[PDB]
Amino acid sequence: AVLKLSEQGLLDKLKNKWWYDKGECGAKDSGSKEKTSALSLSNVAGVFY
Amino acid sequence: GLCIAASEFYKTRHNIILSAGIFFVSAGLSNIIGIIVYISANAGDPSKSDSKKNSYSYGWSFYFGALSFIIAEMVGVLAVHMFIDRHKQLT
Amino acid sequence: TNEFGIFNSLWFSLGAFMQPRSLSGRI
Amino acid sequence: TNEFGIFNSLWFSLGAFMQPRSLSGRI
Repeated sequence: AVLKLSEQGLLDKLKNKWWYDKGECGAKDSGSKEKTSALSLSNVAGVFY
Repeated sequence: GLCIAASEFYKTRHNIILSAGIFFVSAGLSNIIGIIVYISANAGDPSKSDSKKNSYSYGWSFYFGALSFIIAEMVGVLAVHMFIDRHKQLT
Repeated sequence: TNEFGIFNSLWFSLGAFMQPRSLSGRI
Repeated sequence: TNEFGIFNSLWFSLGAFMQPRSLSGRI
């Protein structure tokens, strides 16, 4: 039964269901949705000293 | 600077005013750095995307230090000019 | 002497408003 | 006097075409 499930890709499917699908963090989606800008006096400060 | 504005002093003619002037400037410079250094540090504090308005209030004292330091610097500058004029008169 | 410092402070402010070989102020 | 204003207007136009301490025009 285990061998049958794996060959039918049912095992891989189940893992994807509970690991990635049932996820709150789309990795390639969290990097595609991380917009912003702003500045940083930090770098400019080094030139002041 | 007080001794250099005529007296009763100094007895360090001018020279003193130049020294006093630099000290005020340095004092102001130190103040500007301390305020800025302290200031730079708080702003960075990433926390972390929907703050800074928002987030905290900041200075505050900074403002005063931002103004006081500036004032000090101005005073120093004035002192320096005075000494320069004194020097000119002597020459 | 006081005005001589004002005319100069306005000249250095013009050298400030951005654009001989006195090494000191040169660097 | 009219031409003196033309030569100057051409000089200020050269000071315009981009690149002493008269504080006024200095700033």
